[PDB]
Amino acid sequence: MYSFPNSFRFGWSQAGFQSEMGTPGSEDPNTDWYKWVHDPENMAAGLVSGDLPENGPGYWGNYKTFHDNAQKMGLKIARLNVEWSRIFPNPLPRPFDESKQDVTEVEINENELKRLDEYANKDALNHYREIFKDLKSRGLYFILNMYHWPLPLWLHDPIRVRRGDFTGPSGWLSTRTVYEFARFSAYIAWKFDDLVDEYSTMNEPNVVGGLGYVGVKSGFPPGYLSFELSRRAMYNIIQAHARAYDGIKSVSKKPVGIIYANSSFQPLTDKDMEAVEMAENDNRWWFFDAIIRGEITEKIVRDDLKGRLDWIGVNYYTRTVVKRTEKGYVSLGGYGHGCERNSVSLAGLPTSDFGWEFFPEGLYDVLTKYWNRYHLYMYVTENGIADDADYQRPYYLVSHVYQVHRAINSGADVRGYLHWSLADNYEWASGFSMRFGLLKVDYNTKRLYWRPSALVYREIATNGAITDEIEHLNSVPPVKPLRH
Amino acid sequence: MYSFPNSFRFGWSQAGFQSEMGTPGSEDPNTDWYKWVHDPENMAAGLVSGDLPENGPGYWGNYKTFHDNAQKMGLKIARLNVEWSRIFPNPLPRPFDESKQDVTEVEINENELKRLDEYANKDALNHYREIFKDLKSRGLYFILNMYHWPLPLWLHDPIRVRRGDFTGPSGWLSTRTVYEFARFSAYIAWKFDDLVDEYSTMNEPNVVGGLGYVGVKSGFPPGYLSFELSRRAMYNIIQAHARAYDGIKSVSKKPVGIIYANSSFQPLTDKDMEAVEMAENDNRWWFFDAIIRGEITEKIVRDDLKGRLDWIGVNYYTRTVVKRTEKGYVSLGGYGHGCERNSVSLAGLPTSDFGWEFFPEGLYDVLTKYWNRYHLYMYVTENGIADDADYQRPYYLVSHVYQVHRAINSGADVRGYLHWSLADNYEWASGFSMRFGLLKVDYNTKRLYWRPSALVYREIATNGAITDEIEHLNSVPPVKPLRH
Amino acid sequence: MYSFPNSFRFGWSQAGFQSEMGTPGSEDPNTDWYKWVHDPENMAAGLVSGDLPENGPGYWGNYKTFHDNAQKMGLKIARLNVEWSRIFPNPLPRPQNFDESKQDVTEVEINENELKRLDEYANKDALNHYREIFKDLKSRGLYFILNMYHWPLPLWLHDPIRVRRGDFTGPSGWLSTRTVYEFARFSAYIAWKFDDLVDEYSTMNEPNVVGGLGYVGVKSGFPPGYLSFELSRRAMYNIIQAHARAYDGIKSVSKKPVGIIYANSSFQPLTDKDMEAVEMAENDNRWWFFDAIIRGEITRGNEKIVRDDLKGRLDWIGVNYYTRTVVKRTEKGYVSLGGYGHGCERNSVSLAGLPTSDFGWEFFPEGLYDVLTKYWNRYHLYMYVTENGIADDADYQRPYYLVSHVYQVHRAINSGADVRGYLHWSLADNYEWASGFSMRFGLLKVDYNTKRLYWRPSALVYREIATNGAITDEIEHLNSVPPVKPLRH
Amino acid sequence: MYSFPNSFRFGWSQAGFQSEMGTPGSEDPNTDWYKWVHDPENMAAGLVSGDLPENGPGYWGNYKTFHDNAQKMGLKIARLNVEWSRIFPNPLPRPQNFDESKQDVTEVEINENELKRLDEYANKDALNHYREIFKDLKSRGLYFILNMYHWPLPLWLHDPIRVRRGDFTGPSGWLSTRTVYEFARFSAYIAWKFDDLVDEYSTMNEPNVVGGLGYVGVKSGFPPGYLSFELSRRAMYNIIQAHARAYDGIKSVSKKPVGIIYANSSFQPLTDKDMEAVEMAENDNRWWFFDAIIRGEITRGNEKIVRDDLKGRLDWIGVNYYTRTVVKRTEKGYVSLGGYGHGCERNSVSLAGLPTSDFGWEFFPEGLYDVLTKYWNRYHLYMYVTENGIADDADYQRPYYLVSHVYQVHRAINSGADVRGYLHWSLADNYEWASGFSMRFGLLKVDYNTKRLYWRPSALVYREIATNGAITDEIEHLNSVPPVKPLRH
Ligand SMILES: *[C@H]1O[C@H](CO)[C@H](O)[C@H](O)[C@H]1F
Ligand SMILES: *[C@H]1O[C@H](CO)[C@H](O)[C@H](O)[C@H]1F
Ligand SMILES: *[C@H]1O[C@H](CO)[C@H](O)[C@H](O)[C@H]1F
Ligand SMILES: *[C@H]1O[C@H](CO)[C@H](O)[C@H](O)[C@H]1F
Repeated sequence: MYSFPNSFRFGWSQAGFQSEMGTPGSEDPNTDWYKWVHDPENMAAGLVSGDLPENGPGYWGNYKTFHDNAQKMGLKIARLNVEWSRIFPNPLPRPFDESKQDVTEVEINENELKRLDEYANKDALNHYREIFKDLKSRGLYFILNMYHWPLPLWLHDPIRVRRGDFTGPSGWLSTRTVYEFARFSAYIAWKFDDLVDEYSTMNEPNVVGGLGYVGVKSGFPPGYLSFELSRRAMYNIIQAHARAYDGIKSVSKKPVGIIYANSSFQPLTDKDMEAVEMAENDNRWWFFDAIIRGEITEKIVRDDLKGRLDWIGVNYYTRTVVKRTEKGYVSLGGYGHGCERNSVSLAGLPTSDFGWEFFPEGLYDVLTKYWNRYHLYMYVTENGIADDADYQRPYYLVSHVYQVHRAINSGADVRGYLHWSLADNYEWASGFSMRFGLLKVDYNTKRLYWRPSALVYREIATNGAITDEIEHLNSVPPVKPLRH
Repeated sequence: MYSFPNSFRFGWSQAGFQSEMGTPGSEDPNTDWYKWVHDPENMAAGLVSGDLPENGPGYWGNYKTFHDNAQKMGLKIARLNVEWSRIFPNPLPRPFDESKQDVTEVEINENELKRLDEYANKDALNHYREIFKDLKSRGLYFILNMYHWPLPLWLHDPIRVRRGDFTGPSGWLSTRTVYEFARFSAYIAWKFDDLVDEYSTMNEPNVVGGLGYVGVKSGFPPGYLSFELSRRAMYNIIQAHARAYDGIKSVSKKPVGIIYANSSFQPLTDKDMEAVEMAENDNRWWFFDAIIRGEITEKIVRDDLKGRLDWIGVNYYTRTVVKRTEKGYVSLGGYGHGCERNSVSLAGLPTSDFGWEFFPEGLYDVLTKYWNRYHLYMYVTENGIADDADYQRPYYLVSHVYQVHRAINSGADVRGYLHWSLADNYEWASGFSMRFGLLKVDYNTKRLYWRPSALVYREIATNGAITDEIEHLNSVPPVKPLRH
Repeated sequence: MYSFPNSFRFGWSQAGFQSEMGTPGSEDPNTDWYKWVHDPENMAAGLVSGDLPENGPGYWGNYKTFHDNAQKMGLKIARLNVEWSRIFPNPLPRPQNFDESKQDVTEVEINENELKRLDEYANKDALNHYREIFKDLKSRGLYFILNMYHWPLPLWLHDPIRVRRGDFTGPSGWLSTRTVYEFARFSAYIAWKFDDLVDEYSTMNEPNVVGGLGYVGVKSGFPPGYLSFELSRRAMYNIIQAHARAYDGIKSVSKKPVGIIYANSSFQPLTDKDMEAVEMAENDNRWWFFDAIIRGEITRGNEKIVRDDLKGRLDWIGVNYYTRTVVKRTEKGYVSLGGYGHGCERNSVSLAGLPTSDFGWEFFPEGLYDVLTKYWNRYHLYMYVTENGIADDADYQRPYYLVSHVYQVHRAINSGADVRGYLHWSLADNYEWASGFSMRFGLLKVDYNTKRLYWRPSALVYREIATNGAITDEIEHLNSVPPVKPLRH
Repeated sequence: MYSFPNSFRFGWSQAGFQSEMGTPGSEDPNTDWYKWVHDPENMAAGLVSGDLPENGPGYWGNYKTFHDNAQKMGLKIARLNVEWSRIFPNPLPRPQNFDESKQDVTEVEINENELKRLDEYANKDALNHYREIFKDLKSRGLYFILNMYHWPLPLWLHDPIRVRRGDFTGPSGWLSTRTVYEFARFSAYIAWKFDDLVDEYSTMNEPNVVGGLGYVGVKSGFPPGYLSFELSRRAMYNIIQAHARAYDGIKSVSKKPVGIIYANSSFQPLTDKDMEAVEMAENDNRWWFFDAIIRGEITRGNEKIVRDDLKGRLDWIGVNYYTRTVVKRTEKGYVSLGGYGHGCERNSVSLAGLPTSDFGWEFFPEGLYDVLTKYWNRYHLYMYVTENGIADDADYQRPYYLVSHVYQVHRAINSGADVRGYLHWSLADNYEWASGFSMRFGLLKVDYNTKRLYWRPSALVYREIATNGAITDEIEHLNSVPPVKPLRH
C-alpha cells in the first residue's frame, strides 16, 4: 500500500475550449483559437486537423453527467477555467500608454468592476455559476483557472499576425492584452469567490509563447516564426500573471497560483549534467525566478513582479534528454515527446498515441526540484496519456501517482493529483484523435464510457491510496505485445 | 445494458494440477502429468517447458485468499476438480475381464464404497472438504468435476508408453482405467454430495485423446503417435463417462454433465459450408451422439451409453477455419488457434500471448448449435485469454459475455459463465508463461493482484449485466497499437 | 523478357544543389535555399533538418567518379541542371523596357548583343567547371538533357526569410515578374553557351512543387514558407510565363527540343463512385498547367482566356513519378486521403497493405502506366520518365521498386505511348532538401565522411537492365510487391 | 578490398534429396526420409509440413541449367552427394564374416572382387545419370567435392515409422552395425566408380544433426523421431565408426583427400562469468566428435579409451555455420538460452537486437571466425566452409549475410587458418526437410510450378565476389548488420 495524507485530493483538470462545445447552444465562435482551426489555409497546410471544436464532448450542456461520473469515481478536486471570450465577446472601450514596455500596476476598484459588469455576458456568467454550483455540490474542491489559451478575437486576430500584419489585435504581443487580462481576472474572482477554493491565473504560458512563435509546425496561433516576438510574448505574459495576481488579491484572500508545462531534463551520458542545469534554467527557473523573486532581463529586480505566487501547478508528461554542445546544449529526438507514435523510444520504453515516452521518474524529479528551490506547495495539475485503447493508461496512472507519493515522502508539499483528463476532448491542432480521457467519449452521441483505467482510478481515489491489489501497475507497460 | 436472468451465475473454473501446488506441503508427485513434466528427455526435447507445477500459485494452502477475492469480485459459481491421485495415491487390488472391449456395467454399492474408503487418503479428503466448505460459505454455487487430465501413476506410466512399451499401466488405453474411474466418481460423490450442486464427470476428454496420441508436438502424455490408439483412448473415455454417470447417480440425485473443448468451425469461402458440417461431425457430434443418443462405431446403438448426460459444459476460445478438399476437409493455419503469438491473424484480428485469434461470435455459434441439436441446458465452463499485460482481456471478457447474452436471447438455456481463470496457473506443457488470470500471480510470493479486467468482471458480476458504462468493450481490441 | 526499343535509354537524374557541394571549394552560399537551410529560426522550428548541403556528396569535385560508375552500370542518358546562382552570384542591371507592375510578360527580347553583355557578368570559373563536367559526361556516351532550374534562386532574386516574415519589400522570388524576365535571359544565355554539348533541354523541374510547398504546404519547410492561397496562384502564374519566355529564349539560340519536368501522382478512386473525383483532381493538379503551356489556356483573375504567347511552348514532357493519391468525392468537390500514397507512415504498410518507403511513400507501380498513358492520350507529345525512385538506405525494396516501374514503362510503350527513356532518381544519395541527408535515394550509397560511393545490390540489378536494354528473364520476378511479412508494419 | 588467395574457391553446396526431384522420372521413393514425409500420422501431427520432395526444384533433370547459372556467377567449386538409395534401392545379401551383436566395427574388408559383386546390384541408370551430371559439372571448370551421405538411408536399411512406433525388430538405421558395414562398402564403391571425376571426398554431412534431431530434438520432425538419450548415443557411436570405415574404404581405392562435413554453432558466453560454460559446450557438441575420428579418443559404456581403428581418419574439415548459441553456467553444468542464435522468432529481432531470418536464426557473422580459428588451433587440418547461408525469400538480409560471412573467412585466413573455399547454401531454393519448401535459401529463386530459376540481387553480389576473388570496394558496405528499423520486430 501507498497511502496519501488525509487531506490529499485526487481529481482531474480540463479546459473550456477543449471540452465545453458539442451540445447545441454551446458554440463560442469568438476566440483566436476558434478562428484559427476553421481557417481554410491552416486546414490545407495541415497545421490544424480539420476537426472542429463545436463537435466536441459538450461539457457546456452535459456537465451534470461529467460531475456524476467524477463523484462515482470518488474524485474530490477539479480544475477548470472560464473562457474569457464567453464573458466578454465584444471589445471594451480603450482604457494607459500602449508604447510603454512595462505594466507595473493596473488600478482596479469597486467602481471599475461595476463598469465592466455592464459589458459582461450575463447568460454565460449564469451558466458558469450553474456549472460550478453543481461541481461544489458533489464535494469537489474547486481550483479556478483564468486562462487556458484562447483569447477573445477582439484582442487577437491570429490570421492577420500569421500573415505578418501587426496593425491589428496582436494578442500577447500587446500590453493592451496584459491590462485587460488583469481586469478580467479581478472581475471573475469578484463574481465567483464564494464558489472558488484556489485560483490559477493561467495554464502553461510557456507553451503559448513557445509554440505560438517558435514551434510553428505545431499549428498553434498565431504561428509567426520569430525568436524576438516569442520573448516579447513571454515578457507580457509574465507581467500579465503578476497584474492578475494583484487583481485577484484586491478582491479575495484565497491562494493564487499558476500552472506550467514541465519536462524532466535528463542527461544523455554522465558528461551532460551541466546541460541538464542549463536546460532547467532556460525552460523553467528563468520564468519562476521572475514571478517569485522578481528577477528578469540587463538583469534587474522588479518589485511589482516579486512574490506574486502562492502555489505551483505542475503539469508533467515525459522527459527531455539533453546533451552538452560547444555552443550550449541540445535536446535529442527519439526520447521524451520526440518519439514515434505507438512504438518504443531509443531507450526501449513504450510511447503513447502521441509519441510520448513512458518515464514516470521524471515527475519525482520535477516535484522535488521545485520544492527545493522555492518551498511553495504544489498540485500535480496535469498528467495523463493519449491512449484510446486503454493499453498503457492503467500503468501510466499508477506509476505517476506512485512518484507523487515518493515526492511527499521526501518532504515536498504536494496536495493533490489531477489527472488529464476526466473525458476525451478536443486536442488543439491534433483534433479529436488524441484521447486522454479516463472516460471514452462517443462524439456522435456524447455518451461517456468507463475505460478500465477509470475503475483503477476509482480504487485509488476512494481509498486515498495505491491499494495492495493494484500495486503491480507501478511498472512499465510490457513492450513485447505492443507495436514497435 | 445487457441484463442476464436473475438466476444466471458468473464465476470461474480451475484445475487441481494447474493451481493446487506451490505452497509447501501441497506436492502431489503421483500422476502421469507430474512424471511427464519432470522427465529429463521430455525437457531436453522441449516437449515440456521445464517449469514445474510444485512452484505454482498454491491454491492448496491459499484457497481462502482465492475465495476472498472471488467474493469481492461478486462471483456466485465455481467449478473445480478433485485430483484422483491425491485420494488414491496407491494401487487398488485388481477387481472383471480385461480383454473385453466394452464396459457396459460397473456394479457399485454401499459395501464396495466402504471397502474403497479404507484405501482413500484421509488427509487429502479432509483438506478438500475444508476447501469446499470455505467455498460454499462465500455463497458460491459448486460444480464439482471428477477428472481434469492427470491419472494416478499406478494407472498410467506415460514414459513407458511414450517409449512404445505397452506392458505397463496404460491410462485410457486400458478398460481397467474405465472401471476404476467409475468407482472413483461414485466414491467422491458419496463423500461430497452434501457440498456439491452439480457434477461433471470430466474436462475436455477430446483434448486428452487428441493431443495425447496425435498432436504429439503439444507435449501431452503419453505422446505416442497413433491414429489407432487415439480412437481406442476416446472409446474408453466415452464408456468411462457413461459408467461414471451411473456411478454418481447411484449415490446422488443431482445433475451430471460433462465439459468439452469446442472450436467454432467457419468456412474459408461460401463454398465451404459442407466442410463446416463434416468438421462439426468429426470434432463434436460423434462424441455427444454417443453419450446422449448411444450412437457409436459398424454403426450401433448401445443402451448402456444412451441418455447419460443432464447438461453440457461449453469450453470455448476461438474459431477454426476449414475448407473443402477432394478427400474431405482441412483446417487452415493463420486463423483460430494456429496464429503467431501477439500478432494478427490472416483476417486482421488480434491474437493472444498463445497465438489464439479474437473471435467472440464463435461462442454464439457453439452455444446455439448445441442447443438446437440436443436441448440440454449449458454452462460456459471455460473462456479466457492468455494475456499477462491485460491489453486484450477487458475486450475479450465483455465481448464473450455479450455473445452468451445473445445466445440466451435466441432461446438457448445457458445458466452461467465461468471465466478461465480466477488467477494465473501452470499451463501444462507451456508452463507458467501463459497467464489466463483475472488476477496476476507473483510466483515468488504467491501474492494475487487485480488486473484491470478483474475490476471490469466485478462490474459485470455485481450487476448481473454488461452495464452501460463498459459496453464499449464489446468490440475488437484496436490492432494498430498492438504488435503485428 | 521485356525488351525496350533500340533507341530507348536508361539513365539517371540529379540536381545541382542536392549533389554538387561536399568537396573543398564547391560551396555556393548564394541561393534562397542555402540561406533557408542555415536559418536559425527554421532550425529551431524543425522546418529544416539541421543538415547542411555543404557536407554533401561532392559531385562538383568528384563528378568523374560518378560518371565512371554510371558508365560501368551501362547508363546512356543523364539529366542535370546548372545552378543559376553559380553563374550569376551578383545582381544584374535593372533592365531596359520593363514595367514591373504589368501582370503579363508576353515577350522578352534577347539578341546577340544582349547575350554578350550578360556574358560580362557571368562567373567564368563556374562556367568553365560546368563545361568540364558536361564534356566528361558526353565522353562516356551519355545523352544529355540539360535542365535550367531545379529550385534554388540567386539570393539577389529571392530573400526567403524576409518573405517568410511577411515583408514583401525585398527580392520576392516567383512573386515578381523581374524573376520571370531574368529566368528567360538566363536560359537563353545557358543554351547559347552550352548548345554544342546538349542533346535536349528542360526549362524547369517540378514548378508545381515550388509554388505548392512554398506557399501552401508550409510544414514541408520549403522557402519562403509563407502561407497564402493567393500568393501560390501568383507564383504559379509567373512560373508558367517564365517557362514560355525561357522556351522562346532557348529557341532563339538553339534548334533542339525544349521540354519541362513536372511532379506527378496517379489519382485513384477510393470507391467506384469516385471516378469523377479523379478527373477533377487531374484537372486541378495536372491539366490546368499543361493546357496553359501547350494550348495557351489560362485563368487571369476571373476569366478563361487564350494567350498566344503561351500556346505551343513545349516539345516533350518529363514525367516524374513516385506513388499514387487516393481521392474521394465530397459535396464541395474532392479530397485526398491519408494512409495512401505519400501520406503514409515511414517503413510501414499503407491502409491498402502496401509497403511504404523510408519517406512514407506507398509502393504503387501501376500509377506510372496510368500517368504516362494519360499524358499521351491528351497531348501526344513524347515523354521521358525523368524521376522515379525510392528512399531506401537498406536497399530492401528498391530492387522491386526499380524492376516494377521499368516494367510499367514497357507496358506504356506497348500501348502506343512515345516514351524515350527512363531516368532513376538518383545515381547516388544526396541532400533531400528540408529532410537533409537521411533520405537516401541512390543506386549508390554515399559515405558522407569520405565521399566514397558504394553499389547497392539494386545498382547491380540496374546494370542488368541497362546493358541488356531489357528486364531479362533472370530478374523478372522483381516485377512484384516487396513481401510485407518480413518488413516493419 | 578484401582479397583471397589465388587458389581459394567460391561455390555452393547442395543435397540430393533436397534438390534432385521435381522433373518427370526423377522420383526416388526408397528412403526413410521419403517415407517419413509422406506419412499420414506425421502429417496430422504437424511433424512434417505436408510438402513433398517430388514437387521440388528438379536438379535431376535440369542440372545443366543449374550449372549454367553457377558458371555465369563465376563459381569454381561445388559439393554434392550421391543418394545411396538411388544406387542400391534393393537390399544386398547379408554379408560374410559379420557378427551383428558386436558393438565395434574395427574393420570392413573390401577388395576388387567384392566391389565387382556389389556392381551386380547397383542401379545402372542411376549410376550413368550421376556420371552425366558430374561430367557436366567438371566441364564448367568446377572443382568437385563428392559427399557420400546427406541424411536419407535406403528403406531396406531403415524403416523410420516402425522405429518411431517403438518397434526395434526391423531395419533400424544408425542403431544397427549392419548400416555401418554397408556404408563403408557403399563409399568404397562410389569412390571406385567416380574417382576420375572427384577432386575431394566427404564421407558425411552433419552426422550430429542426424543423431541429435533423430533421437532427442523430436519436435523437429526428423526420422525416426524416437525420444531416447541412450539411442542417440548409440546412433552417434555407430556413425563415428561408419565414418572411419568409410575413410579406409575410400582410401583402399583412391589417393584423394577424405574429410567430413559437420554442423557448427559459435558458443558465446551470456555474461563474462560464463567462459567455462562455453568450453564445456564446445567439448559436448564439437571436440568429443573430432577427438574420436582424429585422435581415436572415445567413450564406450563407462571408460575413456583410444581406438587405433578410429585414429587419424580425417584429412580436412567441412565447416557448416549459420549462427551462434549463447550459453550460461549452471550448478549442474551449462544451458543454452532461447532468444539468441537458432532459438529466435522468425522475421524478428533477437534479445540482442540482431535481425533474424525466415527460420528465426540470428545474424552473427563473427561466430564463423570463432569456429574456423578454434578448429585450426586444435587440429591444424585445412578446412572449407561447406555450408553458410540464410532463409530469406525476399532477399532483404542475404546481401549483408553473404558479404559479412565471406569477410569473416578472409579474417580467418589472415590469422593463419588454412581455409580453401567458401560454399554458399545454396545455389537455388530447395526442399528444407520437415519445413518443406517455405524456407528458401537460394541465391536463385525457384518457381516450383515451372522449375524456372531467377537471380536474386544477392546472386549478382555473389557474382562480384567470385569473379574478382574478393569483396570489392564497391560492395564492402555490405559487411554490416542489415538495418533493423525497416524490418519486422
Ligand atoms: C496539457 O496537455 C494536455 C495534453 O496535451 C492538453 O493539451 C492541455 O490543454 C495542456 F494544458
Ligand atoms: C481449457 O483451456 C485452458 C487454457 O488453455 C486450460 O488449459 C484448461 O485446463 C483447459 F481445460
Ligand atoms: C523529385 O524528388 C526527389 C526525391 O524526393 C528530389 O526531391 C528531387 O529534387 C525532386 F525533383
Ligand atoms: C545445412 O542446413 C541447410 C539449411 O538449413 C540444409 O538443411 C542442409 O541439408 C544442412 F546440411
